[PDB]
Amino acid sequence: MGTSLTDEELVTMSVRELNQHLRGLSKEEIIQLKQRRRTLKNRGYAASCRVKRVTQKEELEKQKAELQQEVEKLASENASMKLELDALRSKYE
Amino acid sequence: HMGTSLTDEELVTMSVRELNQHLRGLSKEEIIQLKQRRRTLKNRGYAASCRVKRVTQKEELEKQKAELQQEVEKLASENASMKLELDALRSKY
DNA sequence: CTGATGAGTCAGCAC
DNA sequence: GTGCTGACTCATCAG
Ligand SMILES: [Mg+2]
Repeated sequence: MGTSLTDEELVTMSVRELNQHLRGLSKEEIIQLKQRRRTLKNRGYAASCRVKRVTQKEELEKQKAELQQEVEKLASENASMKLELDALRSKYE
Repeated sequence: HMGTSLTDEELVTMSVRELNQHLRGLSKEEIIQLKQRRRTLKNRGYAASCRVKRVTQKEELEKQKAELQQEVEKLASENASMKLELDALRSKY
């Protein structure tokens, strides 16, 4: 067990490992402490959520880039399959 | 004691001059709470607009890769026009 | 001050 | 219990 645990601790340990440093604490101290855990936990979930949110937009911007890369040479490749196909028709005379 | 009680919608939509009339009578402390509640309410909106703007800009990114996946297609098919213009006019030179 | 936005808290849903 | 995310509050910054 030990004494009072810090944030970087309560949130890291397992659920049973908590019932351990939990022995001997009024009915309220029992919940209120598991609460401070959940709260600390949510705080972290929020942090992933913020990141995720960004890294997902990152991906669209990345695809977007590339899926414009192709439709750039596909507009120029087809511009060339018309410039030389036009000289294979004028040669016809 | 004293005070006349408004509603969120009212207080937020209310205008600066209306607000100032609704102030007459209100104890100083009462003014403070009121002005703060208004701000909190205002932030609520800013936050809402903010959430929106995120959605807005996210669809917009897709509804743009939606114009690049459908544009790499109107050009992948204009790429089918080459089979006829490089096989039917290139067996003549 | 007004508007915007990261961080954190909270409820509510999903597994 | 765990993880996630919408809505909200708060601090804090540009304009
Ligand atoms: Mg709250």
